[PDB]
Amino acid sequence: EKDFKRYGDALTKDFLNGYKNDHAKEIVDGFRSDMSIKQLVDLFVKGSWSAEQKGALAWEIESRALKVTFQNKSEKYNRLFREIASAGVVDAKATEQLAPQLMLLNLSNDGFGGRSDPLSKLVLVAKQLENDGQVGVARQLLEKMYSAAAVLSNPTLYSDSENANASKLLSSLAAIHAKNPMHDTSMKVWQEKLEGKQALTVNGVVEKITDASANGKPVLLELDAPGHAMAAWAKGSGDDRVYGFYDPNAGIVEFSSAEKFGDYLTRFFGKSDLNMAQSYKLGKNDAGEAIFNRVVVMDGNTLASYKPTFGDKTTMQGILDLPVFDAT
Repeated sequence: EKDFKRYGDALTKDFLNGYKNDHAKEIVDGFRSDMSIKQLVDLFVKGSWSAEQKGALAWEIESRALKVTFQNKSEKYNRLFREIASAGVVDAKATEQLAPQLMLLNLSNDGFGGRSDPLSKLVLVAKQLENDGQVGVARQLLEKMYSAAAVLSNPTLYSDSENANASKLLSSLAAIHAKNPMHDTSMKVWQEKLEGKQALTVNGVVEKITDASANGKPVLLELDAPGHAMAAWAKGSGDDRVYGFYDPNAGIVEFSSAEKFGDYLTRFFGKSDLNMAQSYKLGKNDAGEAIFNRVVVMDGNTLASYKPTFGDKTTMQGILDLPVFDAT
């Protein structure tokens, strides 16, 4: 552990700024969200970094440790239970169900991060299904993320099958990332790909979504920044027509007012308010306006039927119907 004592030594107003705001993805090339504390310490000393970048790696390390600090408050009961269960006679019904008083749920990591693309695509499938008459399917996906995290964080309170449900959810996301429907070799998931000289800005996206000519028909866009995927959609008819945005790092907004949808996206990406074009590092078209690298117009019925895992019937629609909790 010379790694750790060397981290120690080389350990400021840019630091604080890296720690809080300048997050490591985006500004520390080679940071991956699936990295352990051991691996992030490796990357810290191994490399040469600005005080911002150190700040950001420090947050990635310390945020992870914090989670465990809270988990370890259960450990003295865990340890007692294990000394007793695993000494002397065998008790097939020896069980503990821990009740921690604090739990830190971090959806950026322990296999919850790096999934903006699979989540975007799944939310789009959900919106197609909602367009077709189902209710609350995208919401129920996001809810399932929080529930799965709780389960994996505190497994002893949940059944075996619930622990396996939660894992299966995460491995479903990994599978979608592993075998992207955009780089496929059998079927076509999309209607079109707008990039290069047809690349859309935020305003174009606003228009492709709120266009009067699409009235009564779903519109299902994946929005790709350099390292990050988002979704937008329109669904329903007339008064029930709705326009929506989903950033995996933020949540979902919906409006029936096109103006309101347009102002949200404009102020979300633009420098007037949240400045997300810069912080997701969107490139610029010939006029200097922020564009997405790619906007994919999606065929919702065909994306709903896509199977991301070889030798497994589970479609995207199926992945949306995966439980975390055991059925009632």
